[PDB]
Amino acid sequence: DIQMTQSPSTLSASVGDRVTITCRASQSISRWLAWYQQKPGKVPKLLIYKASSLESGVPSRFSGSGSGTEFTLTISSLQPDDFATYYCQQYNSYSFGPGTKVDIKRTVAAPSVFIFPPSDEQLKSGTASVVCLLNNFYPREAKVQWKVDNALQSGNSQESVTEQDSKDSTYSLSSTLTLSKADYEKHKVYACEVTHQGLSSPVTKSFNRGEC
Amino acid sequence: EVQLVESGGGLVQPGRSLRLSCAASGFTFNDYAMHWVRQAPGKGLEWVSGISWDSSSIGYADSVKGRFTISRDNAKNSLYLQMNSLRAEDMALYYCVKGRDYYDSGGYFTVAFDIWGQGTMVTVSSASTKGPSVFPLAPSSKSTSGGTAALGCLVKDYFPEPVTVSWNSGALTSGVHTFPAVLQSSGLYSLSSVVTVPSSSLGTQTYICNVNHKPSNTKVDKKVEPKSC
Repeated sequence: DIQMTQSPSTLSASVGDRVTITCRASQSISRWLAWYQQKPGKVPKLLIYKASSLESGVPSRFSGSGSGTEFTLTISSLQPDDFATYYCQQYNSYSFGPGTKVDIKRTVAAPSVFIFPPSDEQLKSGTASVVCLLNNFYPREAKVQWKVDNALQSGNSQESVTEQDSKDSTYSLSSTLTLSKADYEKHKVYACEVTHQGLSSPVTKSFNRGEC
Repeated sequence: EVQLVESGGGLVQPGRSLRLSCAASGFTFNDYAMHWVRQAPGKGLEWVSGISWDSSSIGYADSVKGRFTISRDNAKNSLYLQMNSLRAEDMALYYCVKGRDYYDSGGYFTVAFDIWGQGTMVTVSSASTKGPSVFPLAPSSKSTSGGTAALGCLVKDYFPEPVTVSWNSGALTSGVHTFPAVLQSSGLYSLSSVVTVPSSSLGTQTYICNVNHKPSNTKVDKKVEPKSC
């Protein structure tokens, strides 16, 4: 049934640029494609339908053209209020395409890594969380790896990312490592190794059990 | 005005069932194909169902046939969705949507979903409501580190969302970043709110984090203070 996909997945742009987003649909969809703008915590808003026709009140700077298997959406002037995700949906079978999130382009800033041991309060409860914070950076792609002793490289973590900040437009990230109290005190160096393109070697923040 | 408001959402255990109501107003309900689109948290839109003006053509998202039934009642002017054998993949915000179905060439076509609803959350879990455990992430990492000293609060092992966190009874707002909650390996949620304060100043000031988890009637204020390293 129709499979619809989008390029780019993501986009950095700055206010003024004309950007273009693409929507490909594996079987002719003819004209029957539409486009939605969504900002997190708001409802989807129909921008174009019947491949070209804008709704009432959409600003003339959005447009659409396409023909049956390839469909495109252009903003001529990005204004600081079109940074959101855009989705396309086809109307033979109502499958939406994956989305395209646009973010505000900005200079690289390499994050500041801060690491936090288990509190002894948490440890009474019989478990241990080690938090590593990468604070304030751009671009969004920056990886984190965990090591506990020599190098036991650990696979069992959860990262979470804030939205692009409204003043500086960086992102921050967390990675919690969770061990029970028994494997925690059965190890000694604990390391958070950050890689981000604005760093020329990867930073390792580390700490040793007991002697904090 | 012309409004589509829905109801029926809430917590539910896996395997069990919900029926979802949407009641529209401010348009001649009769004439429009109505539909439901859900959106899973941090994922995108997924079209679930739709039904003709007089219920003669009905469709389902291929991942839902056999469990969801859509049905319309034009006299009451409401759409409903009966959901069954609810697994974890149905956890989402459901939206009630109205087709600008008015079109005709070979066929009479729903070209756009133009009026949308606000949502009802459907949360399928087997966890019980639990308030958090709040632990310090104590300021330092050097004592200071890379300047302005990170410091924060881990708000751990609660259900359901949301939980509010502010620093310093509402007046500390800058540098504060509160991360999206993450749902853990089996169960509950975990979240951190953190701050960079000027290292300088640590030893003078108090940092308190206020976390209120209303589904369990939990208000904890945990003063963060440094250990020594």
